[PDB]
Amino acid sequence: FGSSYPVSIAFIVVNEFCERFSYYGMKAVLTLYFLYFLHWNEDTSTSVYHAFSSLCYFTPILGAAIADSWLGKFKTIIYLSLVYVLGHVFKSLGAIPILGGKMLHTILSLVGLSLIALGTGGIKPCVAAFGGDQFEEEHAEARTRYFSVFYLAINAGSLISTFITPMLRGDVKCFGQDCYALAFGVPGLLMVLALVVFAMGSKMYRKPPPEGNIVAQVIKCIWFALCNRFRNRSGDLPKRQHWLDWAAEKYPKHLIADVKALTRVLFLYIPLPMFWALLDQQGSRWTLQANKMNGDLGFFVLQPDQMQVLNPFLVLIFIPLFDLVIYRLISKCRINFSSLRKMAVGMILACLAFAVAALVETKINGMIHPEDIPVNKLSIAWQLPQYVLVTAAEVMFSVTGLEFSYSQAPSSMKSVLQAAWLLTVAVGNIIVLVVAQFSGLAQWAEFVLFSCLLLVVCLIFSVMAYYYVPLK
Amino acid sequence: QLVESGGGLVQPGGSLRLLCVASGRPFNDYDMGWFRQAPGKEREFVASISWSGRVTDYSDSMKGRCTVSRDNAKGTMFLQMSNLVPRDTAVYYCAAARRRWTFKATNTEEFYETWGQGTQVTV
Ligand SMILES: Cc1onc(-c2ccccc2Cl)c1C(=O)N[C@@H]1C(=O)N2[C@@H]1SC(C)(C)[C@@H]2C(=O)O
Repeated sequence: FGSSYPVSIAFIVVNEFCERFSYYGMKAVLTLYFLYFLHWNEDTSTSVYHAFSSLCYFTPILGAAIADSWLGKFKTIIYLSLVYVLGHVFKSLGAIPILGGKMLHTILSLVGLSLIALGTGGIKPCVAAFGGDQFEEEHAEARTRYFSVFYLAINAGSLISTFITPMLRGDVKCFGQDCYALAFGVPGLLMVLALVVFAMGSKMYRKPPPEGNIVAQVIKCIWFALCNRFRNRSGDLPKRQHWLDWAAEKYPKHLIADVKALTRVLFLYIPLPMFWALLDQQGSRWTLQANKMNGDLGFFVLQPDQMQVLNPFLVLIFIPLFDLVIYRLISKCRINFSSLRKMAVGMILACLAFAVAALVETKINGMIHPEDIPVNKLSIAWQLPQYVLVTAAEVMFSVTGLEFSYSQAPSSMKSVLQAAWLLTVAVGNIIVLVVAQFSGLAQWAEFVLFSCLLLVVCLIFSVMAYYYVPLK
Repeated sequence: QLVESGGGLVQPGGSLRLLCVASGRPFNDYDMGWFRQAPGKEREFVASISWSGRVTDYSDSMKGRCTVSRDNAKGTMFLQMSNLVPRDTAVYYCAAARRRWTFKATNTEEFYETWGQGTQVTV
C-alpha cells in the first residue's frame, strides 16, 4: 500500500492461514475416523497416525530439493498444492460409505494421506522462502515483520481450526452414519481456496528461477572434498584452511562458498532436534498436572483439556507485542539482539518454563487436609506463568529461526535452508516417539530433568552460535 | 487366554452385568469384544473395549445403553446392559485378540481369536 511491503504477501499469508486451517481440521478428525469409521485397532490407528505425521515432517526435504534444483518455486508450490488437493479429494472420497466398503475406504484413505503428506512437505518451506523473496535484499527489516505475520497466520489458522472442528463432527449424518465426509471435505475446500488465492497473485509475484541442479552440485562438491583428503601413502596439500578449499579444481568459488555456508548453518542447527523434543514434552504432561488442580475459576469451569488452547492465543498476543514493543525497547539502548541471542534467550525461557512447571508440581504434591477438599489445592491458574514463559520462548525461537534460515542462505538454496530448519523438527519428533515409551519417573522429577536438559542444550547452542561465521 | 462369562435371566426391562475373566497371559495384552448369538441367528457384535480401555465401541443397536469396562489387574471385563427388551435374549460371548497391527475391523468376528463360552441371558 504505502511502501516497503509488496501487495503480493497478501496472497501468501492468506494462503498459509487457509492451509493451516485445513491441515488442523483434518488431523483432528483423523484418529476418530480410524477408530470409529474404519474400526481399526488402537495400535494400528496410533501407528498410522504417527507414520503420517512423521512423513509430513520429513517430506519438505523432497519439496525443497524439487523447488531449488529444478522447476523453481511458485511452480513446485502450484504443483504440490494440486497434489495436496488430489490427496484431500481421495481422502474425502474414501469416507463415503456408499461406494465399496472396508477396502476402497482403506485404500483411498491411505493414498489420500500419502498425497497430503507429499503436498505439505513442499508447501511448507517453499511458501516461506517465496514470501521472503518478495522483499529486496536491502529491505531486511520488512522481511522480519513479514515472517512475524507469517507465524501469526499459522497460529491463527490453528486456533480457528481448533475452535471450528468440533462443529463439523457434531451430530451430523452423512448417510445414516456419522458424517466424516464433511469433516474431510471442508479442509479440502479450504485447500482449494488457498491454492486459488495464491494463484490469483501470479502477475504480482517476483518469481526467481532456479540456479541449476544445486542439490546435485552440492552433493558432488562435498563428495570430492571428502574424497581428496584420502592420501593414505601420500599428501602435501589435501585441504588446508578448510575442508572444502581444495575441492576447487572443479566446483568454482561461487559454489564452494554456498556449500560452506550451508554446512556452517547445518552444524549450527545440529542441536535443535533435542530442543524441539524437550519442548514438545509439555502438551501431554501439563494435562496430567492440570487434572490434579482445581479448575472452577469461579466464573467459568475450565476442563484440563481446554488449557491447550491457551498456547496459540498467547502466541497471537505475544508476536505483535514482542515485535512492536519489546524489541523496540531493547533497541532503544545499545543492546543488540543478533537473531542468535534471541534463540538462546528463548531456550533459556523454555528452561525456566519447565522449572516453573516442576515448582508447581511440587506445590501440588504438598497437599494436606485441614466431600473433603484439600486446602492447598491449586486452581487451574498457576499454570499461566509456565504458559507465558513457554509461549514467549516459542515466539523468540521459532519466528527468529525462520528469518535466520532465510537471511543466512545463499540465493541458490534459499528454500533448502528452510528444509534444514524443518528437518530439525522432523528429527526432534522422532526423538519424542523413541522416548515416549520410557516413562517411569515422578512428574516433579521429570520436569526438573527436562529443565536441566533444556539448559545443557542451550549452552551447546550458545557456544556454537558464538563461533558461527555469518554469511556475507 | 481362556476367557469365561457369567450371567443369567433378567426381567423384561431390567438390567444385567456380565463378567469376563482371563485365566492366562496378562489381560492388558488383549483387545476384547462382546458378541451375541440369538437362537437360530448369526453371531452379532455388541461392544468392544481396547487394551487399556481407552477406546470403546458399541453396536448400532446397543439395546438401551451398554458400558464395557476392564481392569487389567485381576483381568476382569464387565458389560452393563441397562434397558433390555423382549429381544436380545441371546447367548453372549467374550472374545480376545492379542495386540498387533492389522486392517481388519475391530467390530468383526474374524478380528478376535479366542471365543470363550457364552452365558444364556434371557428375557
Ligand atoms: C515449529 C514450526 O515453526 N515454523 C513452522 C512452519 C514453517 C513453515 C511453514 C509452516 C510452519 Cl507451521 C513449524 C512447523 O511447521 N511445525 C510446528 C511444530 O513443531 N508443530 C507445528 S505443526 C505440528 C502441530 C504438527 C507440530 C507439532 O506440534 O508436532
